[PDB]
Amino acid sequence: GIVEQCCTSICSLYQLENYCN
Amino acid sequence: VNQHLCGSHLVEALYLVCGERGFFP
Repeated sequence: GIVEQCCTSICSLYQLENYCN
Repeated sequence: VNQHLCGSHLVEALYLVCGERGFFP
């Protein structure tokens, strides 16, 4: 999920954007 | 610099990137 992808590991702008509305 | 985004810092980044919020996933 987002916390695994962005908190545990490092995520990019494009990855973050996948979770927007 | 710290590139990790956790907790309130992740929320803030999502508000920045998405504008009108995103979906808690």
